Amino acid sequence: VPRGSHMNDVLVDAYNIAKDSQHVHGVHYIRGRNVGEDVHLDINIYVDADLKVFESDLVADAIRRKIEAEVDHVRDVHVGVTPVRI
Amino acid sequence: SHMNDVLVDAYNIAKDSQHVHGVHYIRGRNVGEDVHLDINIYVDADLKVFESDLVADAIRRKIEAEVDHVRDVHVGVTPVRIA
Ligand SMILES: [Zn+2]
Ligand SMILES: [Zn+2]
Ligand SMILES: [Zn+2]
Repeated sequence: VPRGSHMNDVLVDAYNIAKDSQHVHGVHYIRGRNVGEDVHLDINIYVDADLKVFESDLVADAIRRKIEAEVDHVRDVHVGVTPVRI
Repeated sequence: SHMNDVLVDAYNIAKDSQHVHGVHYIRGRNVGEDVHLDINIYVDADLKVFESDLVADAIRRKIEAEVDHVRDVHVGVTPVRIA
């Protein structure tokens, strides 16, 4: 039965990294699953529908790298992308 | 306030409720300026369904009552079994 000692830390720090990043029009959803004393994180961000895929790959990747690097007790991070029409 | 406020307050309500052995997961979807909240709690596998309904329901009522900017709070349950 997973110890979620850090759910609150992780969710808040991740959300703040994501919401404020380049070309993110908002966070669609965020999910935290407890795994050991660490957290499995799924985040979905809104981006412009007209953005080209290579740049949305970079946008999502930069957020994954940054969360992984900056937020403790995160065993893994998936960053999905939902197109919005602006 | 939206996501961060709501997620933390809900998690703390849920995690500390009496027949909850831990929080399995928590999900927040942004809907307007409010949050759609899905939260799954670990309970004992041998708890009878009517009581786990009450446990989950009390958490839903409490979050809804105490935590602002929350649309639909769904509280699921995953059985844990020591033995
Ligand atoms: Zn995932
Ligand atoms: Zn739901
Ligand atoms: Zn509202």
